[PDB]
Amino acid sequence: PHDPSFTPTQLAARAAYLLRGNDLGTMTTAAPLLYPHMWSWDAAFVAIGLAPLSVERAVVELDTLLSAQWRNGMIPHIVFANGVDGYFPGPARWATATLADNAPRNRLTSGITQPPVHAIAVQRILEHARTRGRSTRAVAEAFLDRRWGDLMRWHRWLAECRDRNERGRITLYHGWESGMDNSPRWDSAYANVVPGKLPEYQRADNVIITDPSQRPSDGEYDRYLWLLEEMKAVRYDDERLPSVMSFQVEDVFFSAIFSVACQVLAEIGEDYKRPHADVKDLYLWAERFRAGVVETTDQRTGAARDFDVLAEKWLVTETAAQFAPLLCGGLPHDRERALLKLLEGPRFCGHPDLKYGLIPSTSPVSRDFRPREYWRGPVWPVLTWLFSWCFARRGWAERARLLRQEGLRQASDGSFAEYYEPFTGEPLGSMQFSWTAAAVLDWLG
Amino acid sequence: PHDPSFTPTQLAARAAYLLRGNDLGTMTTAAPLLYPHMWSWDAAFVAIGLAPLSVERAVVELDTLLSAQWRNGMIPHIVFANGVDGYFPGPARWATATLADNAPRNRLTSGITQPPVHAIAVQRILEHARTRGRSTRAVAEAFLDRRWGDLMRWHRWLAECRDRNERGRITLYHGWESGMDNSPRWDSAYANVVPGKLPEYQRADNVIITDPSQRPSDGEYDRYLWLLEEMKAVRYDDERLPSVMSFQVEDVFFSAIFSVACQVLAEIGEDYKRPHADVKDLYLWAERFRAGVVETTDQRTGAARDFDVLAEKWLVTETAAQFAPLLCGGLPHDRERALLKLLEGPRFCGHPDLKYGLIPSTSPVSRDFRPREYWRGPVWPVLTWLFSWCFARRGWAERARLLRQEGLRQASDGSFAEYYEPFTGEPLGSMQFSWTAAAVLDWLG
Amino acid sequence: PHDPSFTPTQLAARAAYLLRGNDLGTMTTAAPLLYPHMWSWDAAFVAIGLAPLSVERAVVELDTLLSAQWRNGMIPHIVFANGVDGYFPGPARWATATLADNAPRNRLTSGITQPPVHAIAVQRILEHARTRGRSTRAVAEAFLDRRWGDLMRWHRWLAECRDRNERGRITLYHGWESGMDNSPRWDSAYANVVPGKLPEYQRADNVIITDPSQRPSDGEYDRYLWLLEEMKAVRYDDERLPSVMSFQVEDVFFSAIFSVACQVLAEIGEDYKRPHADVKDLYLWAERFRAGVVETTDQRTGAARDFDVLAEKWLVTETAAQFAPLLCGGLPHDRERALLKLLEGPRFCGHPDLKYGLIPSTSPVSRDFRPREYWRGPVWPVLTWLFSWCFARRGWAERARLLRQEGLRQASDGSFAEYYEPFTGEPLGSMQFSWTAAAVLDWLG
Amino acid sequence: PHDPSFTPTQLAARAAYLLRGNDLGTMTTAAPLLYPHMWSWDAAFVAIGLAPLSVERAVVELDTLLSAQWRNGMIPHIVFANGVDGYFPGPARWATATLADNAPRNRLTSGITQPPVHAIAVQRILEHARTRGRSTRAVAEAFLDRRWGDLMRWHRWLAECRDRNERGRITLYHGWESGMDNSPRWDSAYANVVPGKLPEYQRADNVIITDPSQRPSDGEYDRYLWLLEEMKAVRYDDERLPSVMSFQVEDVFFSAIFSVACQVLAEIGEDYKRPHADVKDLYLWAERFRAGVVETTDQRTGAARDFDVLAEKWLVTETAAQFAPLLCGGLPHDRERALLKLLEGPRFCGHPDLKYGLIPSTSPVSRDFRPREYWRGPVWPVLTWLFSWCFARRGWAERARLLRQEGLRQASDGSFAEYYEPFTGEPLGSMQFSWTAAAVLDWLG
Repeated sequence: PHDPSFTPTQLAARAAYLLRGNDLGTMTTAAPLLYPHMWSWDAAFVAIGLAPLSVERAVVELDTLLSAQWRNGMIPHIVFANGVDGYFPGPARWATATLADNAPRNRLTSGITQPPVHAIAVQRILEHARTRGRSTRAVAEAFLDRRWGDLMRWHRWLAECRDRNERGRITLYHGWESGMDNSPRWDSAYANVVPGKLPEYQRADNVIITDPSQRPSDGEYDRYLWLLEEMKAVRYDDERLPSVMSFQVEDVFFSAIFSVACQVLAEIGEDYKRPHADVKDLYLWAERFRAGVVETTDQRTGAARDFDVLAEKWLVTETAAQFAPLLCGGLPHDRERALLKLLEGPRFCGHPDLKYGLIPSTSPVSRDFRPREYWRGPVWPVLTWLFSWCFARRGWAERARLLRQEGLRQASDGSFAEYYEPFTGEPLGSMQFSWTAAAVLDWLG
Repeated sequence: PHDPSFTPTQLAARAAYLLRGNDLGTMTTAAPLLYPHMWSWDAAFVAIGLAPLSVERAVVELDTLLSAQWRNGMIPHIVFANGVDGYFPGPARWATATLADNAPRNRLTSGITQPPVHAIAVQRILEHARTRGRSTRAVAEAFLDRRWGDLMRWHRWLAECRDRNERGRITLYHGWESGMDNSPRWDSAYANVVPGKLPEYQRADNVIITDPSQRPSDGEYDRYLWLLEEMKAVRYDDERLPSVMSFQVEDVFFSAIFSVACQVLAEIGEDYKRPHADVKDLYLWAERFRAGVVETTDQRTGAARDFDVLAEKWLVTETAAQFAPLLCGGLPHDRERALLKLLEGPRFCGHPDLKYGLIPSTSPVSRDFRPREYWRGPVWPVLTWLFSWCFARRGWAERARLLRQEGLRQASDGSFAEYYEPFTGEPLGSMQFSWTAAAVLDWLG
Repeated sequence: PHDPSFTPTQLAARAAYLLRGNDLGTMTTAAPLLYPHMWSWDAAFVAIGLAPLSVERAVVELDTLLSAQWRNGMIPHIVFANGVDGYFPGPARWATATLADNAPRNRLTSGITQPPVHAIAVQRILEHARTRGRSTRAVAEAFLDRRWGDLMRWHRWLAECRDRNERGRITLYHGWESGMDNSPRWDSAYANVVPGKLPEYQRADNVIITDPSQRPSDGEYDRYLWLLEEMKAVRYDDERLPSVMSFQVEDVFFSAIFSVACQVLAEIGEDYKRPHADVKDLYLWAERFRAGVVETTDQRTGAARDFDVLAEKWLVTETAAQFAPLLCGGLPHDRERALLKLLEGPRFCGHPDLKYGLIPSTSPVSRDFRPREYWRGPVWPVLTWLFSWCFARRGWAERARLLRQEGLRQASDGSFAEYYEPFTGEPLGSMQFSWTAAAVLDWLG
Repeated sequence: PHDPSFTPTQLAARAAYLLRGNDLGTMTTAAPLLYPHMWSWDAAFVAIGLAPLSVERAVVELDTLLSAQWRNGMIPHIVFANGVDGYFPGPARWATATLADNAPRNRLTSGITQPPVHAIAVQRILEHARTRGRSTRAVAEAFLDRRWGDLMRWHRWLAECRDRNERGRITLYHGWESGMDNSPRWDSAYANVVPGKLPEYQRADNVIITDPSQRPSDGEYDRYLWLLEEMKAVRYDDERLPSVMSFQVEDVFFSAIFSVACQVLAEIGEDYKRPHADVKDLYLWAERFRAGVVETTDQRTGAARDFDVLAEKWLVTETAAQFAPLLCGGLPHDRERALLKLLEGPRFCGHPDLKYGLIPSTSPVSRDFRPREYWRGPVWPVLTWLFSWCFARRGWAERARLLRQEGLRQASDGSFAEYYEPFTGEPLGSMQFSWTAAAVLDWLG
């Protein structure tokens, strides 16, 4: 053609057609072949993408995910669909069914967690539900009665078992838990992970995604799998992990999300007359983690830093996670204006060569930047959506609209890619990525 | 709410979400519970609804339908999905696998046909394909190489076995073959069908659709099932049906569709360098049936009449089938202007009480009109789409746009109903009707 | 016939067509016949309306208004179009040309003021300009250079001459300064306005709007025109009005708008490197007037109260001005929930008879309510846009969107009415109202 | 920066803003500076542009034009705005006021004609009026009553005084009458135009458009202005022009437009019960001019040829005027397929360097092609709209839609240019061109 792009109605139709095609029945895979199981924070966004189409089916997505919740509250980052292959590491390597005392009985799950965006999904379902009338409000509200206690247990587990010293920051024991697997953020902590006798394995992800420049390297995967052996050797016991894991970092992006989530959950809890003590705790957590995020920021730029617990040192990198405090609030006026100038300037959204005015995962002027390699440079619709929605919540209506408009424009070819090359716009990663389709549907409300 | 309607992007998304949810794998049911199998002219419209979403999946819908084609060319009106129940009459009553010499080996089908809209689906797939670039044009074009000969056999069977005297009109042996089961069109022919020893049966359609005023009556169903016994007793042999069937009528609406279809197939055949003899025959048929439709029309109003072969009399009724000549062309200038005035006036689209300016299936001032009862009055999106698309083909751009706009407005509540009450807009029939969702997607291109 | 509403592009086109049709060259009349001159806060919304069409002409609109600013900083509420009559009271009745020491010389203006929404217009122009490229950005930055000093003198005149005791609320000397001429808010205050020898006059407004139920009474105009005589007798001198004016009320809605306008101007001042002393003054007024608004609020509902300076009494009425604190923030979390609940509940937006989910000027359950009568009941697009824009600034993205979407639906008949009957939707006041067209252009984008 | 294009509602608003900005009161200038008067076929498109905005003002536009009609029926191609200069040749140079027996008295006009697109404007007004209700319908029906006799005298003057031998083609006495002033179509004819003692002059057009590559040469203007002297020497007398004019060509594009215009007027005449004798005349001219167009056509491609009356020779050029028969129909099926194939192929719309799938005025492979130079290459929104509307009338719904969609994409930069560089998209000619704005308003609806 002369134009290979789609109209907004065509695009919304194709996006809904992808989400239904990735539906197994009660769960939606993050991707048809690359990720043929339910991932934790993908399921939350799939629920957002489904809320315009069927509030009852979006409630089901979350229902299915909470039924995989561990006995201590942890929401695992993968719920394995029964009998599916083609993804490594599968439940055999995790062995949580055998080893994890808190693992659920009805499901096969991984042994690590992922950021708590689930409250954001609940509010979007609620907002759609209130525009659809009496029968549909009842479905969302019944969900709240079924799962409020389980949402609380999820937030309580993060606040108490992953913030053991009440520092207002979430501790991670695997890079995978950040959702940003190979981010330059973790390079200096992964450098101190020394794999021992690691059992033989073959990769699956790079049989599907065959370009080596779009996925993590083989050395990187050996370390991801070694941390798994460490957790296994201790039967996934929370009390014992701090003493054995050779990867312990406080994730500032994860912490900022949790702050926002607690605040969102707190407001839902007020709107629907939930136990006062739960609401007060949620507000408590929301402020502790807001303050924890702010304690990491550079005094001049506002840029948030992660923290290496084993090294006892701030990790200074130039990735989009520096902008964590923009999501949760709490910076002094002057510092937040400096942080926004960093975001809008030539190190990020204002880099002269970007095809779209979107946020690259790593700054193109960082020595660590790689235009194609997963989290080392590419632009992700997941970050566009999250930043856009959080900005609207801060009251930055025009900034949020600009992100939403550039995201829709990048997505308008219908690739629904996992991520995009920052300079050429080339769709990279998995195509048919549920999460990208869900961003599009939410942006086209 | 204050407004229970959807935006165009929301509506297109919901429509695509319905079509994918009604997908069994290779076939799409006409409706989730009411019609849990593939119907012949529904599959053609589903292919149109799918062409914006996936040209390859729309090709598959047609591929699946032609694989059910009989050995003489007849496309049957139902392809039964294997192991499905909840629809009567199912393959056990038809018994075509046992009795029909021309029945296909790989499928269970009914023993009657349905209007040949399939060429229209092929052109829409082609038009979408040419806007999507080189790989997707190849998929549509390979379809044409696979199935051109089977499309020809389909049109050839209608022209030769259902127009045995070359009168330019299609003969039907069941009301179901018209697609308008209980239309007042057939009342005076059904009155001369006298059921004999008809084996016991229970209805399914009215266990699903429980309001008696939306479906045909019990007396009506006994006659539909009796004609089935007549066809069975003669093993569905084309040569023997004229001598035994107690229902034989020439369908003018069906004939007009066939004329249009031949013309559309002829033009495709020219564009893609198909055998010259096939194209010349298609143009031949297109003009024979155009002329056959025109031979039925009232000299003053242009209204087309059906013909009772057994009675040897014109059937004069006031339903939307009178407007058949508007679809295929061929009327003298003055007669077509009179036919359009009938369509736009108070007997149809201009009736003062219509909620939308759409075409009711039966004129609200006919003695036969029933606002709720299937084809005896309700407004159907299927007719809106067909009339709208045929009008655009005649060059009546503004008329086609007005139909398309009123149809989109009626559909904007998201019911995707089979048909709508003409006065209140109440959604009737099956909800989640594939065909209504496909009209919406095509209208929102 | 079936649906007298316009598509979004038809509506946007008709809105722009209206705004250009009300342009006299360098000023835009607020309405073709009823208000055939430039009104102050109307002109700010016209500028907002023009920013998507022409940044240059939107700057011109503000430049024209600021060229009429008084020498002490006041922006007068009417700038009269040269040689234009048909509005009363016209320049001859105000006599500011001959009496007022501070009046401008190139221009004929009124002698009172109106809410400082101008900072919001400037912000929207700048946001539009930033999306349009370098030439267009230069135009808006040059406007800032030309007018920043004038915008300051405007805010400083309000902060020092209308808040003479640093109470953080703006004192009005005329109901007209509030923009809600006949609101129930002022009835207690007006009843203590006893006119003496008031020079004869004939109204012009009810010659154009002849329905008496849509305009203020003859008795009300007598008090409006008498307040002019009191200011005239003292030559519009600021120092003397507190001694002679029979009408002195602190306006909490005006005050909240000023709080927001100061914060908006202060942030503009920071992004474009205006003098630090000005930015500091602007932040200090933002906070004082936020606090001054909150100090009026009802301890159970959070509803803001106006104050009668002469009687030293709080004015307790049931109008849209109660929601002032939602615009500028500042309420404790719990009272703000209560206030939103009053907004959304059965006394305002959730009232069961309302055609649209919009804010009535006066509550429909108030003894003071009148569905047709100006600010005593009707729904104003004016209020919708302001609340929608301010809610988005608060971070209430979904609330802002529901207001915007109901506004567009009420406007979709293309009447562009000054105000609308809350129960029936009937358009009231002047048609072709510039402000309504501007709101639509801004919402549609 | 990243994307200088406008959304559909922003674009529709800017188009309406432009059209109102070019309104002088009762006439709309074709462009602000370049064409500061009313041009005949421009004014018909402006009327089309205004019908969605105000049926009343669109009627006024046509009424103003028809008030300048000559006494023999000719509609002159320029109606001069009183006291306006800056265009040459102005009223003083034409001298129709003093020389022309048939010129109007209330008005100053040119002395030549232009294509009869007026019937199409009338049709679009009527279609808009029918959707707007009774008051608006009355306005358009009253226009018909007022002007039907004038529209007839217009078509009759063309049919009898410009087709003096009933050949079914319109004779032009000036290239300007064709609306394609410097098209290669006329170069052979112009080379036999030898000017004598031609009174001195200074061009105005290239003072506004100073780039010489976008306008006709000084040599061409000398021939244009000399043809004026030849008509002046004979006082614009129709009977005498055939004897004295050095330029006499039958214009096949003009003729096809007339064929369509007659058919459109004849159908208007039937729907509104105009005199049967007029309707009959209109149908008879529709057919004669259809046949006269077809008689010129190339036997292999179907391409229409203009005819040089003086030299008795067919003019064979490679311009968009070759596709005249597609507008009015009439070609045998096989030659029309060939003609569409030439339109869609590599010499016109399918040329590989074209930025948009639009029709260049001259084929890019022609020796005559010039990408910047007026009608010698550039793409005209004028042509797009006319072909798109006529294709839809032919029943070519998808072809019409692809033209419309490429037109909108080229217009989406908001330049509203007179014509566009075919390879780069650069806007050329006058910006703010009324006709371009009108096309956009009509396409967007």
